[PDB]
Amino acid sequence: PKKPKEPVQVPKLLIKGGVEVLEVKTGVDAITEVECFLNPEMGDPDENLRGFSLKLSAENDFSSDSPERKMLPCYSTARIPLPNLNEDLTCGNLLMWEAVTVQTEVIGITSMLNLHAGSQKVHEHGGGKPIQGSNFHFFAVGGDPLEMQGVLMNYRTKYPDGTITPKNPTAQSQVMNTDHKAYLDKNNAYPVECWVPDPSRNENTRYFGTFTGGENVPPVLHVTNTATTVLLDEQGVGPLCKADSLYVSAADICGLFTNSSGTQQWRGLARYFKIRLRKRSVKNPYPISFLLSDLINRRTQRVDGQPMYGMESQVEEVRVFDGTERLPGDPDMIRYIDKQGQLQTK
Amino acid sequence: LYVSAADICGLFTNSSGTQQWRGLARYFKIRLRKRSVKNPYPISFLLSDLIN
Repeated sequence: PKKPKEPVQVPKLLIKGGVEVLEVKTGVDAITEVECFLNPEMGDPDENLRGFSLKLSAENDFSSDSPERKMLPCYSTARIPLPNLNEDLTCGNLLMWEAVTVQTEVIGITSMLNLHAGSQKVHEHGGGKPIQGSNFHFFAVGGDPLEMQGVLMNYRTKYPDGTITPKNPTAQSQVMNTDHKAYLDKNNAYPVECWVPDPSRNENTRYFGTFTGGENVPPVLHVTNTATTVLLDEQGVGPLCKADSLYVSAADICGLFTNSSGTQQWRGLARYFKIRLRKRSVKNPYPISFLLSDLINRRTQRVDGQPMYGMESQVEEVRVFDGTERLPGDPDMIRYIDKQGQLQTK
Repeated sequence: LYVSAADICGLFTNSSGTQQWRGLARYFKIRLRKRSVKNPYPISFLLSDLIN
């Protein structure tokens, strides 16, 4: 009996399991894979009807429009801790966790086929109406929280107080405005109709999203566990994790669902992720005089002196003697440095 | 150096029968010395705390 052909080398599994697996001492070329889902927070009108919105307000004033908090979709957010790379690099190099490859896939797509779920009757003796209308899908992977832009419409609407809205809207806020920024740090309070990602600031995340508005369009879903969405930039780095944290934020609205009396309401589903990780060799950016800067300022007493910084200074004149030279036939001269060279006026 | 101790040494008894607890002091003696180790936290981990 001849021996078989010798097999093909693959990367070696070392530990599978729960969340307590990340605490393993590995070598340098370690790679991990983290499978995680997020809940959709569509509003939850009671405890019994999880994952929906409440019945919609049909027509209010353009001025006295006052919704309630139980009927707004919101962005779902979460934070994954990571363990330290407590390592031994020379000349101030560090090691931080990079998130190379994402792969998203919507969970629960065939719940919408259930037509006998209390819809309004579509014709004489027919079945139930499926979910159709404006869909929305949005997810984001990065080492920093999703810094997002303020945009709303109809600024004269009075939000309820469970939500976080842009502060002090004007008529100018309905287009690109600067003074309506916020971070994303609180689940089920950031409404979908009031925030979009800021294209200016996020050097560290990657957001993907698409939108289709309509009275009645079919929601198209697409499920495949061989798709692979790449997260590299032009230079070759993904999201770095500055602090040991990994911020994943996502939100999904599938469409409009009609109840038994004929009221449209919203529908959300969950979302799956699979972030692959790796160790990058980065360098230190900040100066050496930083640790001490804070260490002294949390031990020495606070002094309420007579001030010496800013437009209320009481220093008259400062001089910096450095090096030597010949006698200047004028002692009342003034010498300084303009932008790069040594200049001297009268 | 965290030194902690607890001593309960029986039951003193009163005159009308009401018992109550009693304990006493505890001496200690420690013979310290100077032990070598290796640095557990290099300044990298010391640096990451400020960002956090």
